[PDB]
Amino acid sequence: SVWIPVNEGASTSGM
Amino acid sequence: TSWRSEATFQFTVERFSRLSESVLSPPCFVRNLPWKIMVMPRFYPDRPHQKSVGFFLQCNAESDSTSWSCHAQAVLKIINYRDDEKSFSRRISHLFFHKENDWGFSNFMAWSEVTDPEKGFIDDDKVTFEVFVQADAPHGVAW
Repeated sequence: SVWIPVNEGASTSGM
Repeated sequence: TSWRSEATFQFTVERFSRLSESVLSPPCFVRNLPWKIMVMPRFYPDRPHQKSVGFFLQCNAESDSTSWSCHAQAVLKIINYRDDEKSFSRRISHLFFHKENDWGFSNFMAWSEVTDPEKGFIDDDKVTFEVFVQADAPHGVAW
């Protein structure tokens, strides 16, 4: 089941 | 075809336990742009016991062009080899361009968990990643 909202904890890598 | 609006592709990292820096997949074309999976170990000095798998989707990084952009949705998934119903995924949405040409999760999962043979993600020291990318038509590519 897919529940966690889009982008939670998302970012660029910084690379 | 290169211009397709969406695609799913996998990337298997062998000798996963020995990974020290980013490893990149070959490109996969969606919406006439190349996409890659990037995987790396990550940690922060204030949490040296919480090393993570960093898992990113990378768009058109071989280009240094400041003109291109492409908005995409993606599902970033690590495949559970023991039970395909126990795979783990997290969703993203991002405008890709030169300054932000990758997007994903520095702390996707704990390194200790992905590499734990009892958890079902690793086999013969191989871990398989998958991205389902649904991209919009890019701008700043075609004249």
